[PDB]
Amino acid sequence: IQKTPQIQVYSRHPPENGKPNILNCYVTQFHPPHIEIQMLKNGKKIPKVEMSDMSFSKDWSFYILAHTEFTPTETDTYACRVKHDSMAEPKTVYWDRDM
Amino acid sequence: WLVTNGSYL
Amino acid sequence: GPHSMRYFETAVSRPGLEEPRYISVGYVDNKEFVRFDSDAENPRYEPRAPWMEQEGPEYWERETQKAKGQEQWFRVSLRNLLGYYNQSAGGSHTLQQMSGCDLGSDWRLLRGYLQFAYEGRDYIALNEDLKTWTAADMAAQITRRKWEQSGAAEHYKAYLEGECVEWLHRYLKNGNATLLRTDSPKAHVTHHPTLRCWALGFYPADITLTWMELVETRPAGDGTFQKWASVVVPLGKEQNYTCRVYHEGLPEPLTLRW
Repeated sequence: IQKTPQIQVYSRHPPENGKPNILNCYVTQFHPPHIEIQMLKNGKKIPKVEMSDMSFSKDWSFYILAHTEFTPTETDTYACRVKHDSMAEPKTVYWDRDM
Repeated sequence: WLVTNGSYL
Repeated sequence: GPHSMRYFETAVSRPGLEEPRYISVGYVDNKEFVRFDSDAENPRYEPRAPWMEQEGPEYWERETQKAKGQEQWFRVSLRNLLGYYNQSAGGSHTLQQMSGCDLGSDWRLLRGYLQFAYEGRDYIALNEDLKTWTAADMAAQITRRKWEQSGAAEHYKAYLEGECVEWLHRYLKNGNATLLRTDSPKAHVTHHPTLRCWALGFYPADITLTWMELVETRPAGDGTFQKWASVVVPLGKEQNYTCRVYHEGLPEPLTLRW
């Protein structure tokens, strides 16, 4: 059977408005390994998003880290979008900048 | 150093 | 203290294709030092740690050829599991393996590990005696009978008391400096409408934050990690709690408040 992904979305460095940073979508605890991840800005997909290399954990579930550069502002919203067979439809996760 | 598997499953 | 080496292998069958995807990852003390992935145009075993570039060409050629042999081994074993479980090759299936060894405080072999999972669930595992197998279900019992008849356990026990300990001793000598490193976390506290303690930039991942909600430890991408833990304060009472962070990189545990 299949394990549904858990998702965290966060910057590598504490966000400053206007300062170049990196957005992380950290996806864990899932199975089967095949998964599709996207990054969104004001509802719009970001190209070039780099996947990490995939690993799995002691309990056998898979994980992976997607990251793309970004420049936070006071207004734009950011989010991560995960498609996986354990879910009848993809899951989107807003980027909260103090989470 | 990677182990080499024996008999197949 | 102890030390360990592990290899995490993954094969995924691809419908209508002969070759599954095969990924193999090495770990010394839970830190990735090598990786192979059949997805590359010219797949080759590769160092993931600075200290692994001390090894010469025969090493990487040999590990590469071994990995192609393991890709074939998983392709066979996948075909067999379709029969044990009466599945169709039209579907994608997943086989995983964990192998390696833990050295005790005396650097002698403490425990060997060899275990397999199918569809992400335990299938068969070599026991602590490196002699007997534990099978997870009726299908794995087929494999266990097979491996008893073939004496496969001996092959593995030889590797585990063999090459595993040797090469681990050498990976420890090579990786010494890097592997002992600790980056101390940098911490601070934020207020919300709820106070939050941030530990950022720390390695290794083991850390304790104590004031409450908390998030699983997360990679920053840069070789360090992050965590936070928070409370809901009584909105008028400030300095509602003190935040302590204990991590083996800190000269002393930190203490913070908003």
